[PDB]
Amino acid sequence: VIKAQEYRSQELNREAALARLVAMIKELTTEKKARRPTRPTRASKERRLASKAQKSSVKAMRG
RNA sequence: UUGGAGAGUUUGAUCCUGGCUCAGGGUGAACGCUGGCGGCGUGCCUAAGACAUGCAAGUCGUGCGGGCCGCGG
Ligand SMILES: [Mg+2]
Ligand SMILES: [Mg+2]
Ligand SMILES: [Mg+2]
Ligand SMILES: [Mg+2]
Ligand SMILES: [Mg+2]
Ligand SMILES: [Mg+2]
Ligand SMILES: [Mg+2]
Ligand SMILES: [Mg+2]
Ligand SMILES: [Mg+2]
Ligand SMILES: [Mg+2]
Ligand SMILES: [Mg+2]
Ligand SMILES: [Mg+2]
Ligand SMILES: [Mg+2]
Ligand SMILES: [Mg+2]
Ligand SMILES: [Mg+2]
Ligand SMILES: [Mg+2]
Ligand SMILES: [Mg+2]
Repeated sequence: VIKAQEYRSQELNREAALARLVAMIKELTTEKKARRPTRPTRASKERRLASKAQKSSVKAMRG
């Protein structure tokens, strides 16, 4: 239910009463998009850098 | 004087500080896998929520008057 109320002349009011329909239909019609997710790139270098130094100095003791 | 053990864990390494973690005993327990026997214990820590049926409190004729029936005539 749409009401186009502001012009003196009706056929302008219809021009606007209509397009409030059509452009409203488009908004509720087209919805977001593809795609997700991205996956991690440098976990090969980065985290096996941290498993490098971790294993080495781990052969120590104590605390 | 019948009683007192610690380890792992920050650093390239070190010493200190300091948290985290584990091995110990315990239980009215539960859960998983398994399950032969006996004894002594022990078993609603939740909803002091709600409950079917039976049973948990009576007895005395040597306190008193009755009624129902068994017997003596
Ligand atoms: Mg996305
Ligand atoms: Mg280290
Ligand atoms: Mg310590
Ligand atoms: Mg430090
Ligand atoms: Mg001890
Ligand atoms: Mg224990
Ligand atoms: Mg069995
Ligand atoms: Mg079984
Ligand atoms: Mg028993
Ligand atoms: Mg109960
Ligand atoms: Mg109780
Ligand atoms: Mg209590
Ligand atoms: Mg109830
Ligand atoms: Mg309740
Ligand atoms: Mg009884
Ligand atoms: Mg009397
Ligand atoms: Mg009598």
